[PDB]
Amino acid sequence: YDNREIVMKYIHYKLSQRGYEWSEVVHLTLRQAGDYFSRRYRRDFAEMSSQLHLTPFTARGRFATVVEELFRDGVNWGRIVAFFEFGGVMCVESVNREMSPLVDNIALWMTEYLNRHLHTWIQDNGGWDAFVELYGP
Ligand SMILES: CC(C)c1ccccc1[C@@H]1CCCN1C1CC2(CCN(c3ccc(C(=O)NS(=O)(=O)c4ccc(NC[C@H]5CC[C@](C)(O)CC5)c([N+](=O)[O-])c4)c(Oc4cnc5[nH]ccc5c4)c3)CC2)C1
Repeated sequence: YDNREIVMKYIHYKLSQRGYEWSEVVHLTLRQAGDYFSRRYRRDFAEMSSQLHLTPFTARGRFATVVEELFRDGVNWGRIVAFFEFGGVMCVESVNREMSPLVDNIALWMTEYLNRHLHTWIQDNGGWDAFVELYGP
């Protein structure tokens, strides 16, 4: 599995579901799990998107501080889904705040963090295939 195209296809979906235009069960599983998670934490996500205050030279710091605080006490599948949902929120806010080019950079950050800081736990927990067996259709 290529973590890059997982990020690209998820980000493309999250932006297309908002009106912006930017091997498959994993993408559908991440889609369903992320949509349910964003619905369950709608108030927390509304407060998060309101207090983001995205600027070109603060987006990476806000992204990092939330990601490391999310994975500070370990990794699980739910925190990975929240990681994906958080990236989608940051891409939507980037498009929302006259900063569409930021989407590309965000996609490179997610890919990098997946390839360098989550690939070990994922492989040591059955990989993305185990993610689809547990919470996928
Ligand atoms: C806005 C905010 C919320 C936020 C977002 C992003 C980053 C930071 C934040 C904020 C900023 C500061 C604080 N911070 C929040 C604090 C925080 C709260 C949340 N918290 C966590 C951490 C772990 C779990 C936890 O249960 N994990 S699990 O057991 O591995 C796991 C269990 C079930 C599933 N799927 C079941 C499936 C779903 C699809 C269906 C319906 O079709 C079929 C059934 C998955 N799964 O991967 O799909 C993994 C959790 O609960 C759920 C409950 N159900 C979920 N369903 C999808 C994800 C998911 C997560 C919340 C992590 C810590 C994040």
